Amino acid sequence: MGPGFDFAQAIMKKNTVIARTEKGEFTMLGVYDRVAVIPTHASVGEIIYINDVETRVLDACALRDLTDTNLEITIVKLDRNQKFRDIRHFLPRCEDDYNDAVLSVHTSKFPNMYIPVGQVTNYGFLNLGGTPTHRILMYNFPTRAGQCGGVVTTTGKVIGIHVGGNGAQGFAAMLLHSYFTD
Ligand SMILES: O=C(c1cn[nH]c1)N1CCCC1
Repeated sequence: MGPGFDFAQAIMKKNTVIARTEKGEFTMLGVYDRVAVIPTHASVGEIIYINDVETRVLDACALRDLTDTNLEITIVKLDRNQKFRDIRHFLPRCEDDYNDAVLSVHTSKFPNMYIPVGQVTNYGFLNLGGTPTHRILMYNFPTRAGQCGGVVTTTGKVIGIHVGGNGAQGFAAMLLHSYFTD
């Protein structure tokens, strides 16, 4: 509808796949080469389905901060025959608050879904499903089951992936440039 949705659409059309684990179907953001991200609660194993194709997980990693606190981001390297467009230059370098964000989802259940969630707070600490979690972004939209892994963007920035909600608010794990240095 506007330049927010334009940038979100550009990310969804080239940098997302549908990831299936034993814990369900997730939006999965591809970042560069064969490297993607997913919520740690997806419980990635040795094998994952990518757009309904059986794919070996060459490597995977559940990120924690230097206080050894959950970040709820898993970085996955896929045994896939094709690279993602490199979008690392759209990742923020520091923790921040944002205005006018869009949460975008693409699954079997929720194809081509875009939600204007408005103002994003650097919330910090959240007890997420009973797990102490750091670097949480908060937005005042009543998000629901099926949106986890959803991509949170502003015009020109990919800032996080959706990892939970409480019925009134939605929560995203930050994406930082420093997670994907090579
Ligand atoms: O930490 C990383 C990573 C992030 N950006 N590049 C590589 N990985 C661990 C699982 C496979 C990739």
